[PDB]
Amino acid sequence: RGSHMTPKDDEFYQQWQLKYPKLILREASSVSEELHKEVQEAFLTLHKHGCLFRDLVRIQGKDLLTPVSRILIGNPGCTYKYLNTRLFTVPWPVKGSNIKHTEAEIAAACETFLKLNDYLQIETIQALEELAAKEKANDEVDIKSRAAYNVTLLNFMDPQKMPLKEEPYFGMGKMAVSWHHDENLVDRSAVAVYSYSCELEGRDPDIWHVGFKISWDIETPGLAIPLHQGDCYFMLDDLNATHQHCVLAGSQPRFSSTHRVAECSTGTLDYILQRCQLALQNVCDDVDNDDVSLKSFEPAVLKQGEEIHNEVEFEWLRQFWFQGNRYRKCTDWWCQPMAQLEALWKKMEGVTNAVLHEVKREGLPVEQRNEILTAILASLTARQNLRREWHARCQSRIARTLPADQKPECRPYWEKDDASMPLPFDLTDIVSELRGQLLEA
Ligand SMILES: O=C(O)CNC(=O)c1nc(Nc2ccc([N+](=O)[O-])cc2)ccc1O
Ligand SMILES: [Zn+2]
Repeated sequence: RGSHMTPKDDEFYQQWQLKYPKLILREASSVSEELHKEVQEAFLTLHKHGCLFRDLVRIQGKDLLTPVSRILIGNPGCTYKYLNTRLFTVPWPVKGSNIKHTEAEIAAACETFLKLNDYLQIETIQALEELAAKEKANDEVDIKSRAAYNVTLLNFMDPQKMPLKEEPYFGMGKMAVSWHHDENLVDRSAVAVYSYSCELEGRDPDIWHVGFKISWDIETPGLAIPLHQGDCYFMLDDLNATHQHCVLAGSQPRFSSTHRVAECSTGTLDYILQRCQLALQNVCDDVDNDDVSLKSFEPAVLKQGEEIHNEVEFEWLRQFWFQGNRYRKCTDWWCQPMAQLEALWKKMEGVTNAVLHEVKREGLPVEQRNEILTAILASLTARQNLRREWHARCQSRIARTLPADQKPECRPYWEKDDASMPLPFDLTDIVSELRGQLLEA
């Protein structure tokens, strides 16, 4: 059968060198006590203020509430999509980007994890330099970029509060997180983790461990790495892609800060605002009224506009409001941006209404009319399916049982009897009519 290796095994060390060499462990001895206290106190400060939340993710089309409470901290305006859920950063005091902040204690913790982020980056760079030197024996711009952590994901779980899955392949026992890869990260980027634990043939069940295995491979024995207070481990160059990792629950609670280079080419506030302004170039912008007039009705421009319409609504507005008043407990940073994004979105609703108005114009030849329909039919259809999915998710039995502050909100939403909106929430009657437009031709 399957098996795993711990420092109690003679083969454990040689197995580490020959099969998991890009995995680096740094014990609490290598971390200053002054930094140790600051980070651990920051963990409990965020826990005391209730800044850690369990997420209502969707996996394989099934609504699941994660056993691990978590929070995202990182650069202002940055996001990390994980398990189809876009987490928004609680900002930390990056250089020349001073924040109005959150509550005073919460701001200290974010600065603290920024300080921890700086230290882990330095260790990662040295580790990557040593890794490259060893390979050379047997560019430097890449090493800095692959260690340039932009966000950290904090997690907390109390095993005593959760009724746990057994590890299925190597008998590693109870799991807090199943085998997986850390996704949505820059290619070959390193991951640094700070483990904060609290207080026989096989691994110790009471001690927290991180598991490791090769992808597609349960014949190679896995590694169970015990984690104590202040232990740090690093997933170097391509370990995260070639190997899977899991978390093995101990007996006591445990915090962890996992620092990542999030891939955010389409996941920043600056990126999405620029996308919104690209869509609104097709609108006469003298005044912000309800008489939306479009500069061009070219199918290519219309298709790009309605795609951006979906991106801001579903990847940003509905993602943000599905988590409810979660960040308001932590920071007010995203309040104005989400108001601005919602304002930009409402104008695009007028654009769509303008596009539908032009389609039904009397002096528009069927040649040009069908062209517009072919350009926007896919975009409007997805907007219909996704609105149904998000509306259903906000009313699922699991969702209705959440705490009031974390209750999902299907925002934006408006009843059919609402005249403040140019278009209704349900588009099926429009979609069916538009589909029949191409059928009659
Ligand atoms: O706590 C520790 O010691 C180690 N932390 C982890 O293992 C850990 N990784 C995660 N990564 C991840 C998973 C799925 C996806 N996705 O897009 O699907 C993206 C990223 C998520 C939660 C986690 O607890
Ligand atoms: Zn992970």
